[PDB]
Amino acid sequence: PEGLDQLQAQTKFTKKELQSLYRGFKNECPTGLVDEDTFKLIYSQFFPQGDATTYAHFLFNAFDADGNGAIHFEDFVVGLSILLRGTVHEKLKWAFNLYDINKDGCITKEEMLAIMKSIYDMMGRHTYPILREDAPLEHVERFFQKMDRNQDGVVTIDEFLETCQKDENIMNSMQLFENVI
Ligand SMILES: [Ca+2]
Ligand SMILES: [Ca+2]
Repeated sequence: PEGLDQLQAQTKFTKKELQSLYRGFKNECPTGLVDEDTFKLIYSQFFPQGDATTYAHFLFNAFDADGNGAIHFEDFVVGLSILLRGTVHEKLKWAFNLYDINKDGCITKEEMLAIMKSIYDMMGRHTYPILREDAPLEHVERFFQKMDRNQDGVVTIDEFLETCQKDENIMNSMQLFENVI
């Protein structure tokens, strides 16, 4: 059908790259539509060992567009644009949205604690001797003390930006750590 050329018109890509991203979605999910459950199967294939189950759910929230639980290849191609054609700013927004799934739109050292636990349970790598054992607290503590501050108590995209912007190497490290995920 003309569902192809049409999608291309919306997205900002060439009929070539468009037909490419489409095939990938058809090769990784020759079913038609995608669902939360599937999203898990995807991250599972690229990361079988470990958990990734909790973080997988959070990932879904990142995608989608004010819709229900059923997604498609479109919203997926668009995201690709955010990652492909997107500077650190757009990324900061995408990463910030991930660190949040509950109501409201603010962050807190609490929600951050649960996030660290998820990544901690996912860390299935630990070969070779290692001294440091575990301490997901000191980290979330320095991050909140460095960013969180205003009376609002909770960190918002603003407070977040104010930090990641006037940052020196803090949020920069976060990106390096997120690069793996
Ligand atoms: Ca929140
Ligand atoms: Ca705050």
